[PDB]
This record gives sequence, C-alpha cells and structure tokens, in this order.
Amino acid sequence: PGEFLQVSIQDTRNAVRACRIQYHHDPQPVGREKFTIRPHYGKEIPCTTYQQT
Amino acid sequence: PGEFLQVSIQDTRNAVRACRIQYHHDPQPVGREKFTIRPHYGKEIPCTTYQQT
Amino acid sequence: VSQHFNVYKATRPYIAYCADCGAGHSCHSPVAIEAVRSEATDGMLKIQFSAQ
Repeated sequence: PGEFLQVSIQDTRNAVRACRIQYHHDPQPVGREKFTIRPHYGKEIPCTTYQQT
Repeated sequence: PGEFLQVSIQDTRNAVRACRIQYHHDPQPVGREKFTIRPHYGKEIPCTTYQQT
Repeated sequence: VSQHFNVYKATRPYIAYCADCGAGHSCHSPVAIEAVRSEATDGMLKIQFSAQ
C-alpha cells in the first residue's frame, strides 16, 4: 500500500525512464478479517484474479 | 517495523528461493521516551540482547 | 577447533512447507521459517529456518 505508483525501464543509452502517478491502493482481502499473509491452516473462500493467459 | 517477515537466498541455478510469514514486530526502546536512534549525549540504562558468541 | 563443529557433521538441512514463497503461492521450500524469537529488549530478533 502506498500513495503513488511508478514504473520504469532502461533505455539503450542505459538511462532510466520513469513515470510516477498518484494512485491510492489500500487493498483489503476477502472475508471478515484483515490478514496480511496466507496461512498454512485456513478456510477457502472465493476470490477473483487476473489470469496470465 | 512491518507486518511480515521474509528471508531469501540464491540457489545454484541462481533463482531466488524465499519464505514469507506474518509477523507483527513493533519494537520500542527502554526508558520513558520512544526515540529512534541513539544520541551522542544521553544516559545509560540496562537492556538485554542476543550475544554473538 | 576440532570438535567445535563436530555437532554439525551429524545433521543436515531439510525441506518443509512454506505457505507463501514470495509470490503469494505455497511451495516446498529449502528456507522455510520455523520460529522467530523476540526476547532481546534491545530490539533484536532471531530467526530459525530450514537451511544452514
């Protein structure tokens, strides 16, 4: 989570070209608890994602 | 301070192998002041540590 | 010296299950974390994992 977003690449001259925008991005997970890392023991709840296909 | 802990190493094929767990870790110092970095002029107070022997 | 690391000749690293291997997916990791001890009032913490 952070108040901006920035992406960059490396050009042929080895310089750095970046753009920075203002984006909010305070994400929370599905269900009734605000956890950070998935556990080894838990329950399976439906959620949606962007498939890489 | 932060809400998780992660460790990682390079394998022989030079990929990154990592493990990430949920860990709270909000540490505060000794005394009656919540400072961040030791000053050049202060007082001494007993504290414990993990010795490197 | 001689027997200072005689203890570690009889033990090997292992593989255990890590439920988040950096990308949000589970795996069988060679660096799985077992416990974190935070007893030093200094602010220092001690991690135990699977490799050596």
